[PDB]
Amino acid sequence: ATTLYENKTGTEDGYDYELWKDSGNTSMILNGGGTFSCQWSNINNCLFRKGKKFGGNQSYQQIGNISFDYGCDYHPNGNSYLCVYGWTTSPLVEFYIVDSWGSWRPPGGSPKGQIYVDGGTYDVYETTRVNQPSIQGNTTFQQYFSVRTERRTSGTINVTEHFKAWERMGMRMGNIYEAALNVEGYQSSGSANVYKNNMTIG
Repeated sequence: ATTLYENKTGTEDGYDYELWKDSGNTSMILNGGGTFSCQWSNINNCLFRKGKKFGGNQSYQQIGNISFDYGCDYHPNGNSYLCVYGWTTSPLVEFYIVDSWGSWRPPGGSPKGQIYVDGGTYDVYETTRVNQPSIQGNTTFQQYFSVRTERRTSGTINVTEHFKAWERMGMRMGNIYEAALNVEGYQSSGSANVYKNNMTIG
């Protein structure tokens, strides 16, 4: 219904959305609810997402179950990934549950372990980003990744279950800040239609 071509944040039907790129061509069609369609080309970095911020300072147990029931028509022509994306605070962690990717499988390096969630096996990774932009300014924070061992582009992502598995692997879970269904592109072109994105909370 509404198409965005330039960096913007906002809300639609209760969902926080963002289009961002540092340079290049981007189009994000806001299609209601959690749904959005995007196209990129000639970009360095871009992202497209719809999700929800939680507010306050509450743990995943306090919030209740967080899940995404999603479907994406996913056609990256180069580097890209399709994931649930979000942040915790106390401690500050940028987290990723990646179900598909383009030419490169993120994040690199070697996994801490593997977990089994929503019928799929996920490699688990932890990294540190030093003095990088974040939801709390330029600072140092951890990244948590679950990355599916084989690509898929529709199904349920039970975010809470990844949180619990990460905890069991020793990765500390603080208060949940936001979670969103997210398409990233890097030095590439592509399209991705998130035609279904039902976020459920509790």
